[PDB]
Amino acid sequence: GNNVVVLGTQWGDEGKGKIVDLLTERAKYVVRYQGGHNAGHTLVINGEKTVLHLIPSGILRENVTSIIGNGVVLSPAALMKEMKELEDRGIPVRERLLLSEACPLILDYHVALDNAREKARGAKAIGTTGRGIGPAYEDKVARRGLRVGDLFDKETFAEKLKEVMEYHNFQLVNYYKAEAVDYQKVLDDTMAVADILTSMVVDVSDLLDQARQRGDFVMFEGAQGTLLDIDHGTYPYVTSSNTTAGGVATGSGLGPRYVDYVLGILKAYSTRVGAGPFPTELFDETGEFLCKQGNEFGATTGRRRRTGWLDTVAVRRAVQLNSLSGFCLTKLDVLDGLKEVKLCVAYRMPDGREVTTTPLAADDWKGVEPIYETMPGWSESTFGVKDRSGLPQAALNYIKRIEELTGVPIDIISTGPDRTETMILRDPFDA
Ligand SMILES: Nc1nc2c(ncn2[C@@H]2O[C@H](COP(=O)(O)OP(=O)(O)O)[C@@H](O)[C@H]2O)c(=O)[nH]1
Ligand SMILES: O=c1[nH]cnc2c1ncn2[C@@H]1O[C@H](COP(=O)(O)O)[C@@H](O)[C@H]1O
Ligand SMILES: O=CN(O)CC(=O)O
Ligand SMILES: [Mg+2]
Repeated sequence: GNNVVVLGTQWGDEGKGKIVDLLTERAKYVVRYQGGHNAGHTLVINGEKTVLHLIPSGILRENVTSIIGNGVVLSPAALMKEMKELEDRGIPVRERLLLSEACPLILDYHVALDNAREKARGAKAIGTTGRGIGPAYEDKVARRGLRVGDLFDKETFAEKLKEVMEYHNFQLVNYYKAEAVDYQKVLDDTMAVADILTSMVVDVSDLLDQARQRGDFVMFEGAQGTLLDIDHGTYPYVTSSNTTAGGVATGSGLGPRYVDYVLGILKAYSTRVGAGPFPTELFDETGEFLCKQGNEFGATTGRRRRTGWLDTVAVRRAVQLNSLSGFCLTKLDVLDGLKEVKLCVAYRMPDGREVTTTPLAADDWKGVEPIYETMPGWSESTFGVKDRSGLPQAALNYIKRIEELTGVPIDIISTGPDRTETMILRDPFDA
């Protein structure tokens, strides 16, 4: 179909960046619809590495116009940082990036608050990325937050900012006993780049409506993952935006009836960064092996990611929540050499029940134990393989099994971090 959504079906870091960069070869637009610079992606073209955060993963292609929808919480500082980085490398961001006037702005006091609140929580700290996402979403929802559209009137923005900062500073110093964040500093920093920012502003809703009528291939790119969703994730150990497919319409302005194919990025094993339930988490040698072989360290905070087996019970939650059309299995190559691979097929509740559905809030996950199916692993190298025939039968079985257990076809298989090390069995666009 024309409108294809690409999002994470686990806890983020499944390989969205690469897959979006690969697939956008036929796309006209690429849209970020939620999150902020909390995300981190690594694209790799012929060995050249690119780490993105706020900017969409279709920025390396000139034929594509990258858009960051209203659902995104925009950090002026963060954007500029990535802009210069990409520009010095020959990628003209200003020319291929459009942004929404509705996008809320992430200013310094948000990071201060984020750190403050995270400290206050103490032992039950969420383990947030420390980029001010939560507080940004908060001001938005409260209706006191600033959006890109405010910047258009430098006078009143300065005024509006003045009061909001008084507001936050009061609690920052009084309640949290933390240092105040200087207004003038925020005003100067922000004013220093306003003209650049405002130049990329477009009416993205109306635009996507127009693109739709023309039949333009559009790709929506999700940040984070399903189980990190504000409503449906392992609350409160989640991010403050709807990471699920429903965030596409709220976060871009496109009517929900116009989603043709939701491609779910599924990693061959699981990882999670930050606090929260993780039924299949491995603390043993295999965990170390997985972490090591998959270079599992957060591309935004550098933090070592928690690792574990693929959880089909949890993945099945992503299926229904996102209305998955197909899966893209990433990192199959990381399992090379394992004597055996296991996939969680059911949960054993703390009261004795065997269930194949997921608990909601984090608390209700507390004594939940995983029930596995153990399949033989494979010694053969699958790295860089671009054809199923190069895959050992075990790997093929592992693949068939996942499809069986989920009811969703694995339409794409990734065998390496490079754009070309992939197998496209069915293209979301012409399917
Ligand atoms: N071995 C291997 N590495 C991969 C593959 N796909 C992606 N990677 C790398 O694995 C990581 C995926 O994590 P991350 O970048 O945070 O994913 P994202 O946030 O969903 O875009 C990145 O460092 C990629 O460069 C794959 O198929 N195999
Ligand atoms: O892009 C991401 N990838 C993986 N984990 C993330 C990402 N963004 C946030 N998190 C996690 O989401 C939770 C809340 O963090 P926040 O979004 O920084 O406020 C923490 O568990 C973070 O580690
Ligand atoms: O790509 C995002 N990271 O893995 C999150 C982090 O660095 O905490
Ligand atoms: Mg990431």
